[PDB]
Amino acid sequence: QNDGAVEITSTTFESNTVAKGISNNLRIDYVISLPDIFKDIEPDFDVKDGVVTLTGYMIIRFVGNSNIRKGVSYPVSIDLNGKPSTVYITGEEYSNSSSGAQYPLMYKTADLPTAATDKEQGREYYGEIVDRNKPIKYFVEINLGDGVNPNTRSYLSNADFFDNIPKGMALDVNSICIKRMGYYDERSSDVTKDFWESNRIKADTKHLEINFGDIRYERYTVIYETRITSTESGYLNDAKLYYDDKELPSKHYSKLSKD
Repeated sequence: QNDGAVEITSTTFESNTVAKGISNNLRIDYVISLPDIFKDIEPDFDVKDGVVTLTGYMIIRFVGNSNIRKGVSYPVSIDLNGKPSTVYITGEEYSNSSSGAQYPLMYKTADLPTAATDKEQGREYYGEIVDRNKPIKYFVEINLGDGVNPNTRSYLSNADFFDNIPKGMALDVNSICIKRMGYYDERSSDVTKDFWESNRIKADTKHLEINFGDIRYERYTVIYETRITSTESGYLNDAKLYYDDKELPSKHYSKLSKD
């Protein structure tokens, strides 16, 4: 396949199988019709109902759809100055819920270095706050799964996050920042303005409450900042996700250094 300037040498997939929620890509070493089993298509550029107009190469990233069938091949055509050239990817299906719910549904971490403190049986880790006047940035990753396969995520009905901020700390309510990643989505997307505007965030200096509703295999991150108001021995931040008649805590202890 050669038009003149451009000689398409090869056309190869990352995996020659494709499945529901799984990252893949076409790679075209030198208009391209993708079928209805390819959601979330993205590398001039174009995406037009699964049709993509444009010694190097070109990677078109896609993700498999709900309507894939195990064993069935599906065409991707590659039309350059007429002369159309078709290759095939075979559908696959994994029983996703048959993987027993092992991945934690919430972590609460911080933008601090770690020190240890030896205890009667174990070391407690903690965030060392070196500078009392600079703020402490907490992150909270709700429904991560493994962090690459979105089928490792859950369905959480009536999800309602709730953090009591530690005594001697004060939440900057303006610092609150909710990122969202849908099942099919590629990157996080700042949905903070959407959540304030739809009456989901109730937050004073001592409290946080986000009402996510039905988390539908959706990874939410929650970044907020805090400031030291009063000296304490430590600062045990207590996050709590309430989902479908359950409660789940995450905890981040942090202490000031010797100064």
